[PDB]
Amino acid sequence: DNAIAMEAAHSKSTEECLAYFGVSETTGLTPDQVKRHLEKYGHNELPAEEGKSLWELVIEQFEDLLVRILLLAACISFVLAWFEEGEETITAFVEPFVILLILIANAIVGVWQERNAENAIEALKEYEPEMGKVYRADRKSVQRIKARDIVPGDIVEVAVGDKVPADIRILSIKSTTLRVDQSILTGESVSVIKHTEPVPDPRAVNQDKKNMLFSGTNIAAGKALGIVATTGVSTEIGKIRDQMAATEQDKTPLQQKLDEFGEQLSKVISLICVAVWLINIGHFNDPVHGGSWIRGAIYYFKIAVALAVAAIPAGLPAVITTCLALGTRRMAKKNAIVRSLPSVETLGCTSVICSDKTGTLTTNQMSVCKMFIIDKVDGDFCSLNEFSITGSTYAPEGEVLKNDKPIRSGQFDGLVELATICALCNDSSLDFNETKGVYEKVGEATETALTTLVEKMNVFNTEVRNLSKVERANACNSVIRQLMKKEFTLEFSRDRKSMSVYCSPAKSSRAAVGNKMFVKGAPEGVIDRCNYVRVGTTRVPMTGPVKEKILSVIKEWGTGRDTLRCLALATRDTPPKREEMVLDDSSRFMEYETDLTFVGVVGMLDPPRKEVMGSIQLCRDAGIRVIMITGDNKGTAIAICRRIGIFGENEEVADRAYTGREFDDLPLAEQREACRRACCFARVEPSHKSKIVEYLQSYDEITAMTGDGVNDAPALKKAEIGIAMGSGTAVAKTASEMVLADDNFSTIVAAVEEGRAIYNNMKQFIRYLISSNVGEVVCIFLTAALGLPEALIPVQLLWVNLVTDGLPATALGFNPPDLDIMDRPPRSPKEPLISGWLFFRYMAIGGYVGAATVGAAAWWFMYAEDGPGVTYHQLTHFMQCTEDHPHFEGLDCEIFEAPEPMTMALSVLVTIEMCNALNSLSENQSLMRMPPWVNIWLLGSICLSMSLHFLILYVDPLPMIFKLKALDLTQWLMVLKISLPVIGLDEILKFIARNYLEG
Ligand SMILES: C/C=C(/C)C(=O)O[C@H]1C(C)=C2[C@H]([C@@H]1OC(=O)CCCCCCC)[C@@](C)(OC(C)=O)C[C@H](OC(=O)CCC)[C@@]1(O)[C@H]2OC(=O)[C@@]1(C)O
Ligand code: NA
Repeated sequence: DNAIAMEAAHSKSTEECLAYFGVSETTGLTPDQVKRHLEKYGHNELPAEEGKSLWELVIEQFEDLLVRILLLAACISFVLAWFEEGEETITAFVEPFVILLILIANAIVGVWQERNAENAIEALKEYEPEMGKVYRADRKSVQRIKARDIVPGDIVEVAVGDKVPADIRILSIKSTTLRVDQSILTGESVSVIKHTEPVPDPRAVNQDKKNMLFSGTNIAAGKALGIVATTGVSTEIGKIRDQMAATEQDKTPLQQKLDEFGEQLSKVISLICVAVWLINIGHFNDPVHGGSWIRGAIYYFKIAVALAVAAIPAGLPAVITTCLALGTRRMAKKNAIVRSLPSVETLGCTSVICSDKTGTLTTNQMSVCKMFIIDKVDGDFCSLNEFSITGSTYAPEGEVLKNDKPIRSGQFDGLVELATICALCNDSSLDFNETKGVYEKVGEATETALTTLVEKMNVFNTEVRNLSKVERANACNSVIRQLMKKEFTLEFSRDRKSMSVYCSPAKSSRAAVGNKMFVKGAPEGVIDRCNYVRVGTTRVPMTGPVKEKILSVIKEWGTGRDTLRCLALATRDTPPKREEMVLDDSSRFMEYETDLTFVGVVGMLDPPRKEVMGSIQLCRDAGIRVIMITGDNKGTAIAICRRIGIFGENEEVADRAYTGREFDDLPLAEQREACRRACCFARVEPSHKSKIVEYLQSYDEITAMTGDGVNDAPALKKAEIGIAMGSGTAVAKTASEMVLADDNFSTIVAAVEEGRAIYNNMKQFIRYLISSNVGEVVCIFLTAALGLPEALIPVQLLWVNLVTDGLPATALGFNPPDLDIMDRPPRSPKEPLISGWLFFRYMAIGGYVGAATVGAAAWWFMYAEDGPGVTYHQLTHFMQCTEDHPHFEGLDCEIFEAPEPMTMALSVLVTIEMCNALNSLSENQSLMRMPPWVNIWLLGSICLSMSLHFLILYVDPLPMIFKLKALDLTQWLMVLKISLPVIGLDEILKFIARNYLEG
């Protein structure tokens, strides 16, 4: 290793650290070393975010392909609105202003999101304090400077309440003990004890670096001196920041398809422009003299703008946002806080969920269920006294049972010592809450279950029914505390997996014989140090058959259908002398906890959630793999998976469950192979959550991942759906896409089902709005191919694509979900929205729509009483009316600009899209099977859309702008004559889809 700054500062001794930087602990760094170390390693801060300027942000709103076409069409419309002959400019610059206003309003929204968006990398800067206390050679006393000026090798001073400015190797602990709140890294807020002795492993995890102060953590209690190892992005919190900055998050499948849509849509538009130019090649055979090339050119640029406006679903991005935000409020009531709108689709395509066990799959409400001591040992004969405890709460309510029979715990000398261990070898307590009315825990959940246990046992038969409620919490515990005097506690450490307390009797003023040590820890580790076995009050040497009997029961309790976490309890009858014990060396604690005497074993249960059982079953029906990540041993982790439904009760899982150690010993090839079949990970290393995601993403799995600490932030950001707990850190939240407000696993599944039901409705109105843009383009191409006057103008099309079609599309987001949502495998991300026979249907609808609108306008020019007796051959040559009058003699040439034919065309387009919205209630189901009144919102929206159509037909300022006129009752019949059968057309195509394609 040859990167930068102090490498394995935790494995180096305090002398090797001071000699590395060449800095004295009493004086500190010289002002020359401050300049030198600041120039080499830089300042102690996370790098600033890229100040995306407002101008750069506005330009980003005009980088999409479709908004470029509208901008270009806005320019042509702006030019055409200038170079024109007339005096009516109240309806000239209207069209370009609307296109611009939509573009401006569109750019406004994009900025409104970026101003209100906050990345998780900037949330990490919440854990870096402003000031820091250092000792340098230019002064005597301690001086507080800005934390960004602290350099590696500095002699820093921290105390309780301070926030650790940098990664600090502890030199000297001035106070009695040092407790640090490393809650921002992991999830446990339990303060850990630090020391000054080196940790012999260079590649030890942060949990074992018991001589380090991590940048961002809080000093819980004490005061210490230390030397700065790393600063900036080299800290443990800074190494996480670099992993998050380097993580790239892809666009959602819908976003990738929309970007794909604009690509091909842009190609088709130009191709249509080519085709229109190819149809009117015959103008080359027309004489140069005669005709208006100035008027022939405006016509081609006029239909160009109309072609662009007819193609772009300008209302679609608003309906998606409306549908998403309304669905997000809906998920909020189901405890699913969705932080990113587009994630709702991604949540529906979820195929693999990786959830932590504790707090999510389980309730984190510990409770001691079973316990056993030694009944007697007579050579090879060996018997145990197994008991059972009732009450799943922390409340001291319940009794101890032996063979389903209530027993008095005070009648078993082994259970007396069992309770003494649990009450004294414990740093937690109880507290009866008067606001809530329940018994709450004070400390860890494991040690509190032991506190509840000694209250239920009551080995001394203390009068507890006479005491009050608040005094009932710590009744039997206090009785045991008055007996033995806790001298000191040997803290827990993962190396020996046990803790102990040194106790001396109360009445003992002039004595040195009588001390005891009470050890509590993991069964395998503690039993191996036991050379004796307590039986009631006596003691016998620990043999082989007896020791196997103990482990076998611990195996049955942890692997069986009980799924219990077992803790061995032992006592050191002859503890080492008080003076021969060094309390600063945590490496000699396992030494002090030797030559023990086995007492008994308690078995506690972390019960799974009452809804996890069936939620796992839905994922099986929905084709969603569930993976458990826990800290239980592999045997218990597998047993818990069998309990909640992940594993079958009797299926082979030798290749479907791995520990952190097992996973690392696998090569990268068998690692990626292990992730496609595993559903259980125990004792997971910190870097393994991201590795599991990458391997899952290599099989194109849409992966959800759970976390709550900054340690989980790189994995949350990398996963498609990062899922943070409402009780987690704010960094884990900002790094996640969804927050579980109740930390319940079942909320994940409920949000996936909701995410599926929203997209199925999203498919409809996406396919509905685009189907309208299809038929509109056909109408523009027909009126361009045939040489007809414009049937629809861009002003009208925008009203249709934003208002007239926007209300039904939004109502299509409220379509009732199917009954087999979670009975189908997850949707393929590559699955296109329109293809195959559905492609042909909208191909036929669009051809029909484009003909119906072009025909309705041409119908008024010809076969209408209100209209002229114009024929087909002159309607196509209408631009020659003003010049070649004898060829088209009859009426005014201004009649080819009448509003009546455009209104007929517009009213037809509106009526069809109202009918076509009903056809969008179901993809292939008929309206006879699924009636239109299935969606009341759709019917109401259609009523509103028509009422807004008559609005722009009568309210005098409006029909002048949109160039419309009120239709006669007869002309409205012709609208329905040509609009209504669009239902029969699509209904036939549905029948075909149901009887000759479903196989
Ligand atoms: C809106 C107007 C139409 C003309 C258009 O340009 O859309 C096309 C195109 C972009 C696709 C097509 C359209 O293609 C045509 O309709 C062929 C036009 C030829 C007519 C000339 C004959 C004289 C969609 C619209 O066709 C119809 C038939 O439904 C379907 C689908 O669209 C979707 O699934 C929507 C995805 C947001 C897309 O194939 C899509 O391209 C792919 O990327 C997808 C996946 O988008
Ligand atoms: Na993420």
